[PDB]
Amino acid sequence: VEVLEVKTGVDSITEVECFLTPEMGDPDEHLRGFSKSISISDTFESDSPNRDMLPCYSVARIPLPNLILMWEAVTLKTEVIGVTSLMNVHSNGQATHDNGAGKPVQGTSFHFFSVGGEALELQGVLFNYRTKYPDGTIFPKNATVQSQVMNTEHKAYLDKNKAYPVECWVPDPTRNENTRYFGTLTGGENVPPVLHITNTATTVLLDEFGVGPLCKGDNLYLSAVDVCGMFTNRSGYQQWRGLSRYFKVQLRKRRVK
Amino acid sequence: VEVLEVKTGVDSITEVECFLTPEMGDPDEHLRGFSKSISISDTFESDSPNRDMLPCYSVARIPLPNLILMWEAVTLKTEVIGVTSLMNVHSNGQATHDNGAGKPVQGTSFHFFSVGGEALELQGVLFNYRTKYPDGTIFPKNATVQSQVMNTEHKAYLDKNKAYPVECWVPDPTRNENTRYFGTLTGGENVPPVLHITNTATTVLLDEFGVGPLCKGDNLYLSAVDVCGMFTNRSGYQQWRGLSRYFKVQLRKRRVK
Amino acid sequence: VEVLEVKTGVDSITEVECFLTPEMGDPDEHLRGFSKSISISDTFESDSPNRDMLPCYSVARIPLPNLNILMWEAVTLKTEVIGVTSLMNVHSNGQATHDNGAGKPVQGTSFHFFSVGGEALELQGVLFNYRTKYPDGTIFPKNATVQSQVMNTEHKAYLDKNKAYPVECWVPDPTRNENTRYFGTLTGGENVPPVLHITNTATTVLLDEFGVGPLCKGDNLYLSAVDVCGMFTNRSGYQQWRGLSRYFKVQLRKRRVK
Amino acid sequence: VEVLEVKTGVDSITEVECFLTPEMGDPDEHLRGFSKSISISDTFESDSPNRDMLPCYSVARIPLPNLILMWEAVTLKTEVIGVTSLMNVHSNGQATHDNGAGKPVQGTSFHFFSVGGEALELQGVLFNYRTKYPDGTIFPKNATVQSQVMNTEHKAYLDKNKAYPVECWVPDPTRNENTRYFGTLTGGENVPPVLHITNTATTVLLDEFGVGPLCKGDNLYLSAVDVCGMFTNRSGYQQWRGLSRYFKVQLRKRRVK
Amino acid sequence: EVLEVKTGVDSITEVECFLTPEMGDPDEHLRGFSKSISISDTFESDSPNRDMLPCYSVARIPLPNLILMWEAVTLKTEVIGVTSLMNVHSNGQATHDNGAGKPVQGTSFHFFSVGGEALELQGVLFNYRTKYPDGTIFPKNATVQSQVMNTEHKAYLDKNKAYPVECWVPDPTRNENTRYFGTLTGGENVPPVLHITNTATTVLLDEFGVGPLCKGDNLYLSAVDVCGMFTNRSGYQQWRGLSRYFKVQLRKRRVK
Repeated sequence: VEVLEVKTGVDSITEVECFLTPEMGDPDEHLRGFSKSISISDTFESDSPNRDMLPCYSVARIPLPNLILMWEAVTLKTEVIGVTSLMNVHSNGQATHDNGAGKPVQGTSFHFFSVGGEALELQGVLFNYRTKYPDGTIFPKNATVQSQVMNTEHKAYLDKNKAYPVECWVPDPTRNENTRYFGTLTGGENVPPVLHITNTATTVLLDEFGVGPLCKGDNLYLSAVDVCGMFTNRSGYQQWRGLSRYFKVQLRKRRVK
Repeated sequence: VEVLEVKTGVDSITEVECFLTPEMGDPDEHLRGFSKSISISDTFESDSPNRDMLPCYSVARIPLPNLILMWEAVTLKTEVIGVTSLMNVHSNGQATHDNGAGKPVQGTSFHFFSVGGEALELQGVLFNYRTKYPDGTIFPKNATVQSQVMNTEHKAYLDKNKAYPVECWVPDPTRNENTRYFGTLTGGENVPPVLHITNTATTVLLDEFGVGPLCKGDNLYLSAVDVCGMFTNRSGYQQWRGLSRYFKVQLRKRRVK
Repeated sequence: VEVLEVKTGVDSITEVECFLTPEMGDPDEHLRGFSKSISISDTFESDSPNRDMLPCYSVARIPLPNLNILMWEAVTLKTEVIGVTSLMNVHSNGQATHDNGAGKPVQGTSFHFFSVGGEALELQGVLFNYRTKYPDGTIFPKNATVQSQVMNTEHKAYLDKNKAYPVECWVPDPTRNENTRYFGTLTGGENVPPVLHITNTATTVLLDEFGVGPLCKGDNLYLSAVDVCGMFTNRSGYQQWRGLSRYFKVQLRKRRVK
Repeated sequence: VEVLEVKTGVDSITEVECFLTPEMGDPDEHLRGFSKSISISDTFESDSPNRDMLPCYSVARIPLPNLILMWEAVTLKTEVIGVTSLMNVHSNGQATHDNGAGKPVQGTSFHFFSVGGEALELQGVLFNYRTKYPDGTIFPKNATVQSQVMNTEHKAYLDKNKAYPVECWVPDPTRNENTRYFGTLTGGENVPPVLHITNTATTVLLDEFGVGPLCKGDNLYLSAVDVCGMFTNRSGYQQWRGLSRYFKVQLRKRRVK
Repeated sequence: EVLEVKTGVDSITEVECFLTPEMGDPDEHLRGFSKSISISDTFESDSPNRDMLPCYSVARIPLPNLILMWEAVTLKTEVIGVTSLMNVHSNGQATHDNGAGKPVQGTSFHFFSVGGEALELQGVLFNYRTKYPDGTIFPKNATVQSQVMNTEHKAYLDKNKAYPVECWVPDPTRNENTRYFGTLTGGENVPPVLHITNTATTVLLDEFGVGPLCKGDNLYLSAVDVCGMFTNRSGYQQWRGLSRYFKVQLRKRRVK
């Protein structure tokens, strides 16, 4: 694909605005946004996580106005929605000490977002290659011990919700030329969430050539993970807690040959 | 609104200077700036926080000189007032160890401020959709399990003091075009307050087009939350502690069509 | 004050260099730089801290060469905390971190603050607990009410005396201080580690958005500081604030005003 | 060699893309990416770590198109592969409290990468000069007590994979004129991993004279260490855990005398 | 008076070297470590042994014989041997049952200076009644005012293994001809955070474009790199230090 000039005129720009809800596992009708309580297998060999215990990547395919011209994604505004909810330290929590408030959501977090002109490309990496992934999830197949470091057989597209567990897939750095992705994993059982909100921050999506993601077949792909940490119940059982992510993307028409 | 030229001359500028007091709950006549001690529900179903246990958003609607021209907010200086009061570790606190000083205010904090030409627009997000919020508060209504992640029915305006609880409302990123907002949630029961003060820092409120918040009906809206963390008393009970926030806003007259 | 041109020539510039010592309470003849051990009241209403237990703001009023009305304008500042390495003494009546271990170093809540102005720093009182009874010899918010816990505009003062204004009840008043530049950081928490940077290569410019620095009324420069580094914990677990001196070097130039 | 002009035009640029797998010790057929559990010696004199307990530097030598012209390395994109695998807190782990999730990978980390026109040059520094290093590793020889601080006899080239223990060797700052290297050691038993991923960040490899690494013999040398921390099993045994590193390097032909 | 920079081939030189740490070296096997730290019963009985006190390191480097003076312009510097702190298998105290050894952690001081003369020091004491040992150079005639500021305590960093870190800091009222940088990170659980790269340069020129000017053709390099404490199996703790690399570029400058 050869990239030519940007179109101008009022008609030449468009915006997409939406939110992606988290997919933390939702273990019952009351627990949307939470995983099932986390349990620990006795050995690597016996690791067989329940589906509702595994957070998944979120994805949305957004149809754009029908258009050779392509929509080019230029800027992104994004934020995590509902950061203050984590101030509820009075709901079935475990007191930090005698008479204390509830232990807040804390521990390992993964905050990730991407904007692309096609589905996010994934590479599988397993903590433990013998983990048995549950029916209903899409996971690295034919895993070997090399899957614990790098097995190039594990290639996928983020093309379905509630399907791709966070713990076994990452953005494939060898691909994704037509996507911009950003993530941070903060590990450790006591790490505190640090969540910033503002409507004043824009990320520019253009590459070093001044070209943003180009939307193949007039579709924009948005992906997210916002595992904020773990909620600890009074019993001490812990569940992942996630929040939704807002996206606002500006796009312009670009001619290509 | 189509935006035209800025008015110049001596008459063309004005200043708003004020402070917003925190609304932490004020459980008795000696505890302005604190919440009621936090207690924890037995279950998710039975979460029923009392009003004096819930910090709320602060808001001031400031009338501007009567003026088609509109006042445009251009710059902000802001500061948390009384940061050193958190050095009082000698006042019914809980000794950190035998013979030690009192445990200082620490734990989950939310520091938030916004400047707008109209009320801050809020989206509701609930940690637990089954929480019964108390009489005298304004809270997400007709909550469903989906309210734990994103229920678009929960839209409100920050239009009343000591009413909108921090934990169930955030700025609505889908709206707020005429407001600039900034916030940080730092979670974890042991996080240290880190509070900077200076009279040398200015925030510019202009958007990417060089336009600040435009004050409809000649009112400026200022909003804040400064939950600094929790105070732990001698018996281990914990209360939110908040502080006031200073605002100084420079405004100029702007013609609109 | 209408601010006119800057004077030039050899005679037109001057320097102020000094250190301000901390005022932590100094409970005896051997404990300069420390507070008395901290004790805790059993109720808010019985919080009666002793004077030697309360860190205070430090202030220095520095006479400048005597001076159409010309005023000395403060333009740049170099500053740093003096004696940072002293906190490496972990062998001196400290509480061992664990069996056979070294002494716990100074740590916990810090307040690091400095200001340069052409008049006394202006203060606003805010109280953690309005019923705290501050001791004789300190200058404290008077006629305190429960509103003093968040904002009571009656509590206005000038930082105009050393060893007198307790840190915990006063802050720079953001509604005033047009003729001062101030900078402070509170880091709270009992386990917080001191992070103290030193260098002779860092300068802070004191000019405001209009290119004007503090103008020294009556040819006096006002320097203020607090450097509570944390608490020292002794063998028995008693804790005392520990403070350090602060170095100031300020460059000034002559400025005509109308 | 005098460095002359860059060649421009059709085949004057080339690109190298690969991943380096971690060499953490791999104590059995199921544990690629992990070390053997760490044992502690009784005294300094008796320190004798087994080969499979010692992470090693990784290196790859990449042949470039055959070319006086030399390939010049100009830019690097790099990232750690499989960051999300650290969210597996459900297998063979040690609960962080009664009924809690498993303790995530945490503690001492070393993240390091280099790009050069020849092998990374190493200087040996030993924590304990009396450590008996195992057969099959390449370590500072003829160690003396000075080796604990600086013994200039300890020079090596990172010229073999799975051979040079991380704890024995650092990049030699007195050499490496023709390499760019970057590393961070984060110590402490409880430090949280903080791992950022993005395809939008580039490192420029040019020195202050605008010259990048020049590839002798048309070979590019890539080196890495990514010890992310330690995994703790149910019984408290701890093992280093490493992850692969992606490299994409852009190169240009440079004329030299 | 500082005049113009000399140019041409012969007008630049570079200095490269390492400074070894001076942590106390309590025996023939423990270079880079202090003696185990012990704690006095009271302030008035504080009497640290020599081998328990880390000291400032200093090197005076002779430059090519040259009024011209060598001017130090840039610096590249890093801590050498950062990865050695990954030895958690050597007589350490297990973090928990069956765990690895606790790594080096706790209070650190990382400091370096480049000057055209000895670094000037000001003394400040944690406890003025500390009895400092024979073989160290320490603030003399100490009073309670030495705990905050006693201008009597002035010295030059003119000897290795002599000036204890805890007694002395760079004197900010002097050092016109030196550039110095240091960070104290306190607290007993503080994790070392150590960066290495050959791509970072510090410019030594002041606001007037003038770097340290080397009196008598000597360059002065000083360092402290106390990385933290190593805890042994029995809980005893010792300071651990590491060497520091310096690369300095100098140019000939005419002075009056």
